[PDB]
Amino acid sequence: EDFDTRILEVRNVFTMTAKEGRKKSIRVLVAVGNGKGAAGFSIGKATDRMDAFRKAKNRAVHHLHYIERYEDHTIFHDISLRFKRTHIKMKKQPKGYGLRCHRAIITI
Amino acid sequence: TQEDIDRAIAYLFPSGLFEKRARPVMKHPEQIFPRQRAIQWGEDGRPFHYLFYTGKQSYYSLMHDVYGMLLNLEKHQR
Amino acid sequence: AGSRLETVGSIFSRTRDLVRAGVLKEKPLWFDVYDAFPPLREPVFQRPRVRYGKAKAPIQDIWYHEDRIRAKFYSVYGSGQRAFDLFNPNFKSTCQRFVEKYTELQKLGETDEEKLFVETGKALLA
Amino acid sequence: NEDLPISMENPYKEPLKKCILCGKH
Amino acid sequence: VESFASMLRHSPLTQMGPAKDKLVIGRIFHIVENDLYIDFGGKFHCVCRRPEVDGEKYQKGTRVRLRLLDLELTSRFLGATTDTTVLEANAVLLGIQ
Amino acid sequence: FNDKILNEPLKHSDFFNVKELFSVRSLFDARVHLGHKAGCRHRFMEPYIFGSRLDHDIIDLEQTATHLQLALNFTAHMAYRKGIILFISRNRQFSYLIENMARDCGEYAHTRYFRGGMLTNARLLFGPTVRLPDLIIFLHTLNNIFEPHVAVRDAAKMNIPTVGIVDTNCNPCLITYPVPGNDDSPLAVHLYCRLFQTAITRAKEKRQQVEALYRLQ
Ligand SMILES: [Zn+2]
Ligand SMILES: [Zn+2]
Repeated sequence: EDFDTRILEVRNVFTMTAKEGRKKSIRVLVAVGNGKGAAGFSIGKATDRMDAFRKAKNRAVHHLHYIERYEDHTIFHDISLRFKRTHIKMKKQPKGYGLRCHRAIITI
Repeated sequence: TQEDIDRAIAYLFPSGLFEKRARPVMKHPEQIFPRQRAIQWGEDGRPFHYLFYTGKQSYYSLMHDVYGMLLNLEKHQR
Repeated sequence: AGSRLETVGSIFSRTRDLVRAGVLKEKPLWFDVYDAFPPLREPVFQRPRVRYGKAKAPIQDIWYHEDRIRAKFYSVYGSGQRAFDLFNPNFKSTCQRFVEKYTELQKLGETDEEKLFVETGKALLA
Repeated sequence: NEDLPISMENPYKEPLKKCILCGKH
Repeated sequence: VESFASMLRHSPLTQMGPAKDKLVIGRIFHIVENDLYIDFGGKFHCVCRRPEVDGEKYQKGTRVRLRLLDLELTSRFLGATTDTTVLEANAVLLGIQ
Repeated sequence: FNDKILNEPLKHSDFFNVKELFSVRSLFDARVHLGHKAGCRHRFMEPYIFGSRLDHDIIDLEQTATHLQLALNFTAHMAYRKGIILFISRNRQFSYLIENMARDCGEYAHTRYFRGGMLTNARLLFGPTVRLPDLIIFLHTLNNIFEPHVAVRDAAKMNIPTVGIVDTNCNPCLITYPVPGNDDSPLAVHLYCRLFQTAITRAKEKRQQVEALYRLQ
């Protein structure tokens, strides 16, 4: 219960069916964390809301990760990698700057 | 015995449903209610066999016993 | 029930940092057991790529000194006709005894080993 | 020293694997 | 813990060298349903059926001579970049004693 | 203070005389320093594979002996706390003997098919509160098909330090205690299983004795 779950992306993916055809589906992605260096993504999708939310919560609390953080302000150094297509360009700044980045990254 | 149940169904329980399952067949559920695997562990786990994680440990244990008897017989000689 | 994603490698550090966080309230039991006896090659999750180009694997081919002795014995005379057990360690028979005698007579020869080879062959055959 | 595996001159070498024209044109 | 060099040198599998036309004697490691997988050290065991000439003496702890032929049995087929092993040997049987 | 079980027996190496149960000679006499063909050799298996004898790999005896010592010590100290050890052997080469040894000891085996999650989804097919195995000793991780046992991924997905009698055809990628050795010879597996039986039996006996003596305090 100490973990604080938050909603991130919710796309209106139209999944096929049979008798009705294209039906609006949702792809849930919850981030399980609670400060101190804990964080964990999620996986799963469905057409409902609370069902997919709790499914993502379960799949996230199952596969968790405690990022070895430094102190309650910043990590250790700047990391730069290329995950397939994305580009990570993080910068380490001291107290007096603020979380200036994507709202999703801000929540993370 | 079944005489009382028959008399009851004949007098104070005549349903009339064509079916044979939904009819009044009140009986002691001590034998009707099926049973399932009771406890599968005790003091700090410890199942009832070494093939517990294989699913259906009873069947695999019986198969292993049959194989042991096969090897013993080999050593000896609907 | 703990961090299990095989992205890092070993689970010891994962469980340690998780317990340090606050999730795992009570430790299991294997903590001290792993702390007392660490492994040799840690299972660091490294990309198990396939050897493509020049990425060779310097694996030496084992070759003992008895190779030439056996080659000569099987070329001059017939092939291995003696019954070899090979179950118990360092078994002995007739061809194995001949190989052992040859190894005992090798080196310390210099002159010519074919002489001793033919001598032992004629002594074993006649 | 001698009881260790040391790559020798690779024995068990078959002569020239001649097909049919070993030496008759 | 004795000498590691001498132990690695003098060993049955290494003493027998490249198994090729070597009459090896051994026992059966496990009774087969209708075969005769006789063991004899080496890297693998031969595979065959019960012979017509005396096929009862073969017991778990007997001594019957073999021939040892091809202890590897492998061949790169079509696209399989690796090998296709069979865990057999296949050798011509001699007899008993 | 009855918590000495987590300090006293763990402050010494080979407390149960594990180094004496076997040795370099015991392995050389069982033909454990052998390996399959070098055709499908794994990348991470090259350091262990010392040399080869005409398409026949040979593993160094010292490395295998050290791996055996470490694995047996870990298994004994885990059984010292009822460490549920799990055996695996789908090759059918010695499933009978492995199961008999597991019966003689307090460990279990999974030498049968891996159905819908036996360790990752053990809450449906079994009870809800069931202590999962904290150690898996892969007796024969190579099944009949050209593919290692899938239980390694399930163990990695549940935080379980697994032991494995790896070989040339194996993939020691996530195994915490890889044990290189031969898997074709019968005497090798016989010695493996005998050592396992003796080690776990002595571990359980010492566990009972020392735990009783400590709780008596
Ligand atoms: Zn030609
Ligand atoms: Zn092998």
